[PDB]
Amino acid sequence: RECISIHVGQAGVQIGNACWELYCLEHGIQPDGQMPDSFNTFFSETGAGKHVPRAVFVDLEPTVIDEVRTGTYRQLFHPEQLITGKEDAANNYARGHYTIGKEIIDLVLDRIRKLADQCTGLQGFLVFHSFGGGTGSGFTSLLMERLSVDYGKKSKLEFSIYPAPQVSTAVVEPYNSILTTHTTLEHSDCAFMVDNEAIYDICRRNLDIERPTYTNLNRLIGQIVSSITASLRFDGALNVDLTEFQTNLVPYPRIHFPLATYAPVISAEKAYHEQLSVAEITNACFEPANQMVKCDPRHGKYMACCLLYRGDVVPKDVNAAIATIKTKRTIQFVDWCPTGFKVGINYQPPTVVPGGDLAKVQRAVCMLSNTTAIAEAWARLDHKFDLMYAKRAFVHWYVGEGMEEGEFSEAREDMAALEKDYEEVGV
Amino acid sequence: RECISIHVGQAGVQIGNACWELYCLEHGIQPDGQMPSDKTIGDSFNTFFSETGAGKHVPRAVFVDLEPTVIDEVRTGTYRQLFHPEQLITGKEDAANNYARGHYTIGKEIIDLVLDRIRKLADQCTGLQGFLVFHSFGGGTGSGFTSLLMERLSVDYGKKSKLEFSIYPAPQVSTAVVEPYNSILTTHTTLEHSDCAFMVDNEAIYDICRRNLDIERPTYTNLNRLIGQIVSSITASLRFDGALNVDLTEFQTNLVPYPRIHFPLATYAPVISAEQLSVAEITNACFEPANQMVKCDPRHGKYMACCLLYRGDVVPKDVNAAIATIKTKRTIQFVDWCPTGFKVGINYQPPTVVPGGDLAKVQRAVCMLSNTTAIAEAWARLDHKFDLMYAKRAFVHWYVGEGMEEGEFSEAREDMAALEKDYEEVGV
Amino acid sequence: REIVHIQAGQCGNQIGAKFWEVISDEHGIDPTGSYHGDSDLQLERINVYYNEATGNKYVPRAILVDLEPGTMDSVRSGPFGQIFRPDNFVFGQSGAGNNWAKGHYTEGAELVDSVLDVVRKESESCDCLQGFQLTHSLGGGTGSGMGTLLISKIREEYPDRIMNTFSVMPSPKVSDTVVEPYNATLSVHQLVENTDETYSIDNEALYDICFRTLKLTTPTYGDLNHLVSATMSGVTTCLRFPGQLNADLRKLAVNMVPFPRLHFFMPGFAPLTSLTVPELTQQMFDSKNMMAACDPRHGRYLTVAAVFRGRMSMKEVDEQMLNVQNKNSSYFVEWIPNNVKTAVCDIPPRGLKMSATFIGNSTAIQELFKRISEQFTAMFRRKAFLHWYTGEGMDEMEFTEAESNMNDLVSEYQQYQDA
Amino acid sequence: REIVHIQAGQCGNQIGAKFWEVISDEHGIDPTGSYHGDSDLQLERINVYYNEATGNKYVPRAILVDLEPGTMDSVRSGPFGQIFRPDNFVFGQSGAGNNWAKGHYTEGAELVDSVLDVVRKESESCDCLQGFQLTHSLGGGTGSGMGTLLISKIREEYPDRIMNTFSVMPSPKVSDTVVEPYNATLSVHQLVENTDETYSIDNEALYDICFRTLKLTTPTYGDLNHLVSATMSGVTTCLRFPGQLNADLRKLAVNMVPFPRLHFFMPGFAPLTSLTVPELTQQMFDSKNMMAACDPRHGRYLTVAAVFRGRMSMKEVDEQMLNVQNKNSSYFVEWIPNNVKTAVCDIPPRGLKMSATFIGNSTAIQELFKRISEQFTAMFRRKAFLHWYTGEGMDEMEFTEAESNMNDLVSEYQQYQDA
Amino acid sequence: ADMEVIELNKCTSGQSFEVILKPPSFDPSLEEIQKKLEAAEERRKYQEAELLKHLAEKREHEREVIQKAIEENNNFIKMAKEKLAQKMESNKENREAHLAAMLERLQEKDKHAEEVRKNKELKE
Ligand SMILES: Nc1nc2c(ncn2[C@@H]2O[C@H](COP(=O)(O)OP(=O)(O)OP(=O)(O)O)[C@@H](O)[C@H]2O)c(=O)[nH]1
Ligand SMILES: Nc1nc2c(ncn2[C@@H]2O[C@H](COP(=O)(O)OP(=O)(O)OP(=O)(O)O)[C@@H](O)[C@H]2O)c(=O)[nH]1
Ligand SMILES: Nc1nc2c(ncn2[C@@H]2O[C@H](COP(=O)(O)OP(=O)(O)O)[C@@H](O)[C@H]2O)c(=O)[nH]1
Ligand SMILES: Nc1nc2c(ncn2[C@@H]2O[C@H](COP(=O)(O)OP(=O)(O)O)[C@@H](O)[C@H]2O)c(=O)[nH]1
Ligand SMILES: COc1ccc(S(=O)(=O)Nc2cccnc2Nc2ccc(O)cc2)cc1
Ligand SMILES: COc1ccc(S(=O)(=O)Nc2cccnc2Nc2ccc(O)cc2)cc1
Ligand SMILES: [Mg+2]
Repeated sequence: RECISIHVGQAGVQIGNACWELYCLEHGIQPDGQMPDSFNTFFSETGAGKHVPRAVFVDLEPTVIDEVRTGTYRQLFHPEQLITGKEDAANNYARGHYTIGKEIIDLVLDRIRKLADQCTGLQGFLVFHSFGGGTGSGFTSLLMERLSVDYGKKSKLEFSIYPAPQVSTAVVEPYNSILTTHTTLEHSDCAFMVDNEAIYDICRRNLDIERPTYTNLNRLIGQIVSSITASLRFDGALNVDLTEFQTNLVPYPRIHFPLATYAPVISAEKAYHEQLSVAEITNACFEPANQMVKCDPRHGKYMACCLLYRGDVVPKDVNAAIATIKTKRTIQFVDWCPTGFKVGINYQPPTVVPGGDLAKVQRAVCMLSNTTAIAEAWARLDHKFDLMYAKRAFVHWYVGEGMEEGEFSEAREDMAALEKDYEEVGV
Repeated sequence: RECISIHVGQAGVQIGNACWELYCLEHGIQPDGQMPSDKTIGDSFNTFFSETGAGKHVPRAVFVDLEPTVIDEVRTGTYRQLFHPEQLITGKEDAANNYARGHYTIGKEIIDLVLDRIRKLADQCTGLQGFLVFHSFGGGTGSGFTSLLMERLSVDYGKKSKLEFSIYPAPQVSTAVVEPYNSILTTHTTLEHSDCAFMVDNEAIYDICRRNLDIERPTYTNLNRLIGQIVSSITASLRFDGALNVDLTEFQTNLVPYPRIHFPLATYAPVISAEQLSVAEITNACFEPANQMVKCDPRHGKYMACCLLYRGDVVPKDVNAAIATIKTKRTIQFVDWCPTGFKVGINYQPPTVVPGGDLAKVQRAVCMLSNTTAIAEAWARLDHKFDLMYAKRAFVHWYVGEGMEEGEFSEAREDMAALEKDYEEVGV
Repeated sequence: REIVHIQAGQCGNQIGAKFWEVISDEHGIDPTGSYHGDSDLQLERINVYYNEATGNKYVPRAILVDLEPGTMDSVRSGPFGQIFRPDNFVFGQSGAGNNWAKGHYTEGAELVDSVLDVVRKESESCDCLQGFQLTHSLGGGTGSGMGTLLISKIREEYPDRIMNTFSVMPSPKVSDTVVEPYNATLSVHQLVENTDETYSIDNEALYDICFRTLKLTTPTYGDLNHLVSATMSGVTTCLRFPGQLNADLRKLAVNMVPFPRLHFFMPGFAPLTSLTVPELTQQMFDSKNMMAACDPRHGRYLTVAAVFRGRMSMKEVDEQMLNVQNKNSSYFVEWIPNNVKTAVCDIPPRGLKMSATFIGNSTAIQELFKRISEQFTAMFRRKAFLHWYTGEGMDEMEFTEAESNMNDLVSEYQQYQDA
Repeated sequence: REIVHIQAGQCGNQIGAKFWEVISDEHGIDPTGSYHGDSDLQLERINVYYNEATGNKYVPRAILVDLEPGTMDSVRSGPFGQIFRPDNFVFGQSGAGNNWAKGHYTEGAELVDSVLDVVRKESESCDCLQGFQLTHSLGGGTGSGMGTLLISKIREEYPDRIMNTFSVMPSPKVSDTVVEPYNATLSVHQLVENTDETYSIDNEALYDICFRTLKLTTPTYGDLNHLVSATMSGVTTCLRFPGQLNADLRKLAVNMVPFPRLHFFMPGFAPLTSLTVPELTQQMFDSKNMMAACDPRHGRYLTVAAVFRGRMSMKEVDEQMLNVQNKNSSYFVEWIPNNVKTAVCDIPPRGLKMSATFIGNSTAIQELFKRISEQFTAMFRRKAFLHWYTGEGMDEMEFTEAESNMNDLVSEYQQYQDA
Repeated sequence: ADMEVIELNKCTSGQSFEVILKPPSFDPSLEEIQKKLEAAEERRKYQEAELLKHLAEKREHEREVIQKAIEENNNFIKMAKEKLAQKMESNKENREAHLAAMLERLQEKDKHAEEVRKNKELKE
C-alpha cells in the first residue's frame, strides 16, 4: 500500500532532495504542492490543495536540511518532516550511533510514526544514506535496529552510497563503512549500492562533465532510483510492492546487494540524434562502463536478473533482444536457478530534469542483477580497512566516544564471513 | 619597573658621583635638575630618576659614608642641586680601614637610618625592581657596612635582586695594608645576599688609563670616569628600553648559571683620548686581556655565558659577520654544556662622554660581559695575600678588638677555598 | 560552528595582531566599522571569528594576555589597534621573566583567572562554541608558561571542545635567553597532553626562508612575522569562508591524527615576501618551503591536508595533487589509505592572484623535537641555569620528567616508519 | 677628626714650644692673632690642632704640665709665648726630682687631677675627639713619671680614643742623672701597655746627627731640639693639611702595627740644620739619618709610612719608592704584603723647597731597648741608686717586674725575623 | 537463444513476464539492548570523569609549588634575620667585656698606687 522515505546524512539528504524533485516532475506536481490511489503510493493528499511527500529528512548539522527549507520545494514538505541536530556527527560511526545519536533518535522515530499513522496499510521504508561518513553510517545503523523493532515484518530497502577515493570527505571512511554495514545488514531486506566512483565515471564518459559536482552525480542517482521506485509509484507488473523486491533479487537473506545499470545516458546537445533501439539499450545493460558499482560480472556469476524497462516498448522486441544478448555475449548463470529475466515494462516515458544534463528519452531500461561479483566492492573496502586497523590507525577516536576495540574486530569478522558467503555461491 | 642606587664608601661614592654625572649628560639633564629634553609627568629614563615637584629630576639614589669629607663634596660642587639633602647620609666618625668596625661597631648605629631613607625612595615606586650597590672591596665601610646592608636589604626586600659593583683593590692605588682581610671578609657574608656582581679591578683600569689614555700617573677621578662609562653601558639596557637585556632578572637570567658564580668579566670597547673604528675591530677588541676589566686571562680558563652589549650606530648585519670571524681566527673556549652564547644587545643611543673629559666622542662602542672561569685568578691573587698575613695573625687583633671572632676569619677564607674549588670545578 | 581566540605573550600577541589584520582585510573590516568591499561571500563565515556588537561594527572574538603592559599598547597604538573590545585585554603588571615557571606557577597563576573570566564570557556567549585557538612563544615564559597553563585550565572547563594552537618552537639564532630549551621542553610536554592540534612554526625555518631564499638581510621580528600571519590565513580559510566541506576543526583533528599523542603539524606556504598550479604544488611540498625546520624527506607523511586559493580550474589541481603522490609515492605511509585530501577556495589573499597552503602530519617533525631535546639534555647536564626554576618552587625531577616524556614522543614518530 | 695635646715635663715642654711655633708658622698664626699668609689650604685642617675662641684668634689645643714654675715662664717669656690659653697651664710648685717615682706616685699624682681637669674640658669641647698626643722625656721624672701616669689616667677616662706620644729615650752622653735608665725602663713598661703608637726619638741619635754630620760642635739642648720639632712637623702633616688620604691617626695605628705590643716607630728626616727626590729618598732611608739610635740594617722593617713635601711630580716619587723596595728588597718582611705606603703634600716646611719624612716600625728598634736594659741590669745589679725609689714607697720587685716586661719586648722583635 | 516465456501481470499502464531461457539444472532481531548504548555512555563518562579528576591532580600541584616557594622563602628571611642579631648580640657582648677586662686590668694598677702612696705614710 503506502511507502515512507527516510534520508539520513548530508549525502542521504541531497540524493533525496534531488530524487524527490524528480518524482515531482514525473508526477506533474508544482513545487507549491498542488497538481492540476496510483501515485498515492509515495505522497499523502494533505489539506485541500497540497501533495506532501511521505518523507523524513535527518541530519546532525543544520546546513543541508536548511538548504531544503530555503529554495523552492521549501513549500513541498512539511516543516516537521525535516529533522536537524545542531552538532555534527564528525565523520565517525561511534559518534553518530552512540554519542550524538542517542539524543535525536527518539524524536526522529516519533515523527516517522506520525507519517505511519495516516497510512491504511503502510508497506516499508526506503532508507537513503552515505556508506562512509559520520551520521550516514552511525545514525542510520541505530535507526534500522529500532525500526526493526517498532515495525515487525515491514521491509526495509536501503540505497547506500559506497565511498570513492576521488569524491570523498574522510580518511576514516572505510572504518565507518565496514562498521555500519555490519550492524546494518541483518535489519535490512534488499540493499542498492551506489558506487560514487562509478557515477562519477558515467558523468565523465557519457555526460562530458569535466569535473562533476555532487549535484551533478545526484541527478543521475535520481534517475536510477526513480527507475527502481517506478514500479510502485505508477503501478504496473513486477516489483508492484516492496516484498516482490526481495522475491526477485535476494535468494539468500544475506546476499542483499544487487547491481544496477541505467540504460541510455546521453547529454542534451545530443538531445536530437536518432533515438536508441530497444535492442541496443538492452545490450547496454551488459557493460561494466554503464554499471553502477565499479566491478565486472563477466568473471563472477549471476543468481537472479531483472530487466526493468520504462517507456514506449512492446515486448515482442524485448524478447528478440534478450534472445541475441545470449547468443553473442556472456551468459554466466549459477548452477541452481532458471536463467532469470523477469521483465517489467512501464509505459510511462522517462522525463528528466529540465535544465539538467541529460536529454529526454523514448525508451530506457534498468537491469537489476544479483551477481556474485558485486563482492569486488566488498573487499576493495576491506583492504583499506584491514590495512589501517592493522596499526589501530584511527581506532582511538572511536574508543574515544565510547566504543569497543572488539567491535571493530567482530564487524570485520562479518565481512570476512560475507566475502566467503558470496564467493561460496560459485557454480 | 624602577631602580634604586646605593653608594657606600669613599670609593663607592665617588664612582657614583661620576657616573650619575654621566647619566645626566646622557639624558640631557642640567645639573639644576630640570630637562627641557622631552620633559616628564608625575616613562623611559624614569627607570633611574623620580620626577620630583614641577621642574626637577632627582636620582633614585642614596649615598652613605661614615666620614663626611666625601659626601660633603657632593653637596659642595654643582649637582649640589641635583640630589635631595636627605639622600646623602654621613656618619661623623670613620670606619678606619676595617670590616669589623664598619659591620659591628661604628656601623651598628647608622644602619637604621640608611635602611629607612632607602624605603622612603622605594615608597614612591609602583613596582621597584632592585638595588645597585656600589662599594669598595677592601677598605673600611665599603667592606663592613656594605655587608651589613645587604644582609638587611635581603630581609626587608624578599625577591628584589641586588647587583653589586665591587672595586677589587690594587697594590699601586690603595689605602690600606689590611685590605685583603676586608675583601675576603665581606665577599663571604656578602656573596649569598647578592644576585650578580660586577668586579672592577682598580689595577686593570689604571692600566687602561696608561696604555690607552696616555695619563702618566692617573687620578682617582681619572679612573672613576672610566668606570662611569662601563657601568653606564651596563645600566644602559634599562634606561631607554633597548632591543635586548630589558629587565633585571632577564638581564642576568642570562649571566649567572649557578647560585654562587656571580662574577662576570667586563671589557669596554673603544677607549681613545681626545687630542672611526669598525664594528668588526671593536668586537675583536673585547677579546684582549689588555682591554679587560679584571686583570686576568680567559684564553686559559673556559667560558660559560657571553654577552655582546653594543652601543651606537650599528646594524646587526655586521655584528653577525663580525662574531663569525672572531670564531675562525681566535680562541673559541666554551664549556661542555652550554650552547655557545652571544646574546646580542644593541642600543641605538650613540655614546656621549664627559665634555672636558679624557676620552673622545665615539660612533660605536661595544661591552662584552662574560662569565669565564678564569675570573677566579682574582679570587686567589687575593687569597694568597690573605693566607700569608693571617698565617701570623698579622693584623687580626684589630678585629677581635672591635669585637669580632678569631673563627670568622677562618670560616670566611674557608668559603673562598670552597668558591675557588667551585669555580675551577666547572672545567670540561 | 564558532571559535574563540586566545593570544597570549609578546611573541604570541605580535603574531595575532598581524593575523587579525590580514584576515580582517579578507573579510573587509575598517579599524572598527563593519563592511567595505565589493565582495559578498566574506560575511557568511565572519560568524566564526567575530562576535558582533550593536550598530554596525564587528569586533573579533579575541583574548589578549600578557604579564606586562608594553606589548599591548603596541597593538592599541598601531595596526588595527582600535578594533579589540576594551576589557578583552588582560594586563600583567608583574614581571614575565622569560622563565616558564614564573608564567606557569607564581607570577602567572596569579592572573589566570581574570583571563579565564573573560574566556568564560566569550565562550558562554558563543551560540555553539567549536573550540579555542591560541598563539604564543614556546621559549620565553609569559606565552609558553601561562599559555600551557591557560589551556590546562581551558580543558577541564571545556573538555568537550577542541584545542588548537600555533606555538612557535624556538632556535639558537634569532633568540636571546640562553634558557629557551628549558622553557620550550616544559611546554612541549604540556602541549602533548592537552592540545588536539598544534601547528609547529619554527623560527629557525622562518628565519631561513628569509635569508636562504628572499634577499632579506637583517630580518626583523617584523618580516618573519609576515610569514606566520600568511600561514595562519591560509591555514584557517576553510573554517572561515566558503561552503566546500565546512571544516569542523574537529573534523580536521579526527581526520588528521591517527594517534592521540602525535598532533603536530608542519605548515608550509605557496608564494612569499613583502605562480601557476604545478609551480605552486611542488613549491608547497618543497622542504626548503615548510614552516617547521625539518626536511619532509627523512620521515614520511602520516596525513596531509592542503588548501588552494584563487579562481582557477581544479580539474588541474586534482591532476597535480595526484601527481606528487607518485613523484613521491614512497613518502606517504601505505597503511592509511587516501591520506591526502585537498580543497579549493576561489578568493585570493591580501595581494596575489594565486596561493596555496600545506598542512602536514609528518614524522619529519621528530627532527625538530630531537634537536631541542639535544641542547636541553646538553644543558640539564651538570644542571645549568636550572636554579632560576628550582628557586621559584619547581621540582628537580619535573625537568627530567618532561625530558623523559618528550624523549618518548621522539621515539614514537620513529616507531611509525613501519610496514 | 680633631686632637688634643699634652706637653708635660721640661724636655717635653721645650719640644712642644718649638713644635707649636713651626706648625704655627705653616698655617700662619701671629703670637695670638689668626691668619696672615697668601696661602689658603692651611685653615682646612687647623681644626685639628687649634680650638678657636671669639673675635679672630686661634689658640692651640694645648695642656702644659710641669712640677716647677721654671720651664713654663720660659715659654711664656720667649717664642710664641703669648699664644697658649692662660689656665691651660698646670703648675707644679713642688719638686720634680728627676725621679720617676715622685712623678708617678707622690709629688706627681699630687697634681694629676688639675691636669685631667683641663684635658677633660678640651676633650669634652672637641666636636669629635680623635685622641691625644703627648711629648716628654723618658729619663727624668716630671715628664716620664707623671706622663706615664697621665696616660694611664687618660686611658680609662678615654679607652675609646687613640694614644700617641713622642717620648725621648735618653743616653749616657748629653744627660745628667746617673739614674735615667731606671726612669726610662719604668716608663718603657708603662708605654708598651697604654699607648697605641710611640715615636722613639733617641737623644743618642739626635746628638749624633749634629756632630757626626753637621759639624755642630757643642750641641745645645737648642740645636738638637731643632730636629725633633722638624721631625714632628713632618710626621704630623697628613693629619693637618691636604685631603690626600685624611689620616685618622687611628687609620695610622691599625695600619702600622701588626702586633699590639710593638707600636714603636723610629722616625727620620730629609734635609737638616739651622734635595732632589732620589737624593731625598735614600737620605730618608739612611741609617745614619734615623731619629732613633739603631741601624735599620740588623732588623727588618715591619711596615713603613713615608711623606714627601713640596710641589714636585710624584710620578717620580713612585718610581723611587718602588726602587728602594728592590735595592733593599731583602729588608721588608715578605709576610705583610704591600707594607710601604707613601703620600705627598705640596706645601713646604719653614724654609726648604723640598722635604721628606720617614715613619718606621722596624725591629731595628730592639737595638735601642736592649741598650738601655743593659745599663739598667748593669745598675739594678748590686741594687744601686734604688734607695731613692725604695724610700718613696715603691717596691723592690717592681723594678725587676719592669725589667722582665721590657726584656720580653726585646725578645718579641727578635721573634719577628721569621719566614 | 530461442525463448518460451511465461507471463505474470498485465496492468493498467504496464506489462510483466519472466523469460526462463535454459532449464535451472541442478539439485530474530528483538530489543532489550539499548542497554548497550548506555553501557557505552558509562565509558564516555569514566574516561572523561577521570581526565577531569586528573586535572584535579595537575592543579593542587600548583597549590604545592606556589606554596613551597613561599614556604622556602620566609625560610630564608626568618633564618637570616637571627643569623644577624644573635651574631651581633654576641658581638656587643664580646667587645664590652673586653673593654671591661681592660678597665679591670687598669683599676688594678690603680688600686696599686693607692697602697704604696699611703705606704709613704710608713718610713722614718
Ligand atoms: N553521491 C553523493 N555522495 C555524497 C554526497 N555528499 C557526501 N557524499 C559522500 O558521502 C560520504 C560522506 O558522507 P556524509 O553524508 O557527508 O557524512 P554525514 O555525517 O552523514 O553528513 P554530515 O552531517 O554533513 O557530516 C563520502 O563518501 C562522500 O563522497 C552527495 O551529495 N552525493
Ligand atoms: N676606583 C676607585 N677606587 C677607590 C677610590 N677611592 C678609594 N678606592 C679604593 O677603595 C679601597 C678603599 O676603600 P674606601 O672607600 O676608601 O674605604 P671606606 O672605609 O669604605 O671609605 P672611608 O670612610 O673613606 O674610609 C682601596 O682599594 C682604594 O684603592 C676611588 O675614587 N675610585
Ligand atoms: N615569529 C615570532 N617569534 C618571536 C617574536 N618575538 C619573540 N619571538 C620568539 O619567541 C621567543 C620569546 O618569546 P617572548 O614573547 O619574548 O616570550 P614572552 O613575552 O615571555 O611570552 C624568542 O625565542 C623568539 O625567537 C615575534 O616577533 N615573532
Ligand atoms: N731633645 C730634648 N731632650 C731633652 C731636653 N732637655 C732634657 N732632655 C732629655 O730628657 C732627659 C731629662 O728630661 P727632664 O725634662 O729634665 O725631665 P723632667 O723635667 O723631670 O720631666 C735628659 O736625660 C735629657 O737627655 C731638651 O731640651 N730637648
Ligand atoms: C587529509 O585528511 C583530511 C580529510 C578531511 C579533512 S576536513 O573535512 O576536516 N577539511 C579539510 C580538508 C582539506 C583541507 N582543509 C580542511 N579543513 C581545514 C579546517 C581548518 C583548518 O585550520 C585547516 C583545514 C581534513 C583532513
Ligand atoms: C704603611 O701602612 C699604612 C697605610 C696607610 C696609612 S694611612 O691611611 O693612615 N695614612 C698615611 C699614609 C702614609 C703616610 N702617612 C699617613 N698618615 C699619617 C697620619 C699621621 C701621622 O702622624 C703620620 C702619618 C698608614 C700606614
Ligand atoms: Mg621578552
